[PDB]
Amino acid sequence: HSWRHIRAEGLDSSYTVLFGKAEADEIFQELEKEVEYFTGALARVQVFGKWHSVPRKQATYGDAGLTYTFSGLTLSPKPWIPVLERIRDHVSGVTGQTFNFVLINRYKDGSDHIGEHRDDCRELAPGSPIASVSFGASRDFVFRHKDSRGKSPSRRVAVVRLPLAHGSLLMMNHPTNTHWYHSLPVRKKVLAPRVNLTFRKILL
DNA sequence: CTGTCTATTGCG
DNA sequence: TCGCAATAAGACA
Repeated sequence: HSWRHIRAEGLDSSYTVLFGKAEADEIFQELEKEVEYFTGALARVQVFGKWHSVPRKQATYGDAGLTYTFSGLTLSPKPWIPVLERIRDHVSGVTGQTFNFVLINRYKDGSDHIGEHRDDCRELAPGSPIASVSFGASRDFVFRHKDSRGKSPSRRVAVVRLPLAHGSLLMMNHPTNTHWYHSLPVRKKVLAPRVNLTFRKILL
């Protein structure tokens, strides 16, 4: 519980390394063995009026009844499995927060990526934190303020950039997700896979 | 009626 | 290799 605090205007997150190399390797191995990713029609989204396969693999796990929707795609959560419960329980232990849902994004290499968005779901519990736990290759994670994007922005607030390491936890606390977009940009020189888990408190 | 704010490619 | 600008339109609300 030594945390790096990430502060900017309307930005309140914190970052720590939860697990040492050997433990994070074991957890990564088990994630690779056990996680089942969506394919085909459940891996296409619509943005700007055009449909695309997502440039990564995704999976959702959580309590019965929950659903998760973004960009024209609805995902239903698979029942919890031991490796995800273990990570969930550790994260809750260390933060005092609870979660009933996890979105998993796997980036096979640096060309897999995710575009800019806020985690402002309707189904998301108002004011609840999001716990982002990473395994595998380090990848750069980028926060941009809502008012600073476009050719002429309302304001020019500085972008915030963090490398997210193997075994790390990034807590995204209110009001981070009302004011800041985030993304995981392409990093061509990264050749190895990364699995990210974002634990959330969803409304049934 | 008003009026929307979102994955890839094409530059530089 | 990288980050930014440009990118439908109609079914909502």
